[PDB]
Amino acid sequence: PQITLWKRPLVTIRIGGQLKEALLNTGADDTVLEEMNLPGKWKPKMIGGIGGFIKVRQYDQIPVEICGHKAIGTVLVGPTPANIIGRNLLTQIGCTLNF
Amino acid sequence: PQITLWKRPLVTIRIGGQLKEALLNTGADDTVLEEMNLPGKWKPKMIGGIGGFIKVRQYDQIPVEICGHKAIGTVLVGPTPANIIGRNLLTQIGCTLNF
Amino acid sequence: RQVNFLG
Repeated sequence: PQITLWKRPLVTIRIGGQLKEALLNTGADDTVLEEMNLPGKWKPKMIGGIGGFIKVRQYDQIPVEICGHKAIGTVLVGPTPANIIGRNLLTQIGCTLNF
Repeated sequence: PQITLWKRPLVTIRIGGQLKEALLNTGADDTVLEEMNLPGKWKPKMIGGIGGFIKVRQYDQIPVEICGHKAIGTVLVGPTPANIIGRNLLTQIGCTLNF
Repeated sequence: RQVNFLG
């Protein structure tokens, strides 16, 4: 699709059989979802937040369907204001910025 | 142009005589820069993201040149860890997400 | 309001 930016670019994703709304975020290196339980091993990780580093859980090689487009990659889980799809998965689905 | 997302979508912007490197950020409602005297009245504001909030100054109707496109709108100034172009100006230059 | 930068 083509998504304009007059409103937040929120889309439906599917992850672990669950549907969630998430924000397509070109200003995010990584994908960060709100607290939820995910598959298997995870690595404690720190990501640089406002005012300092925030603790997240890092899950590698997780399938995520974004508007029906398949990605498989790293998903962080932690205290985010919104489910955020970052560039690590936007690139997988062929997402570009255009003007 | 088309900007892929393999790397951070960083561009040099211009406000008056000043250059800044800034990130095209579809996950930001607003545009925020650090280290900027700007003309005119301003009001305090608090803006949030991963990690929490920062205090900024809100200046209205500020011209920002972005890749030869002239945006005019609200620019927030404060201790952001990255200079950011948000949806308020991305819309004006006709920027969309496409996949 | 939300500026969701993330490094």
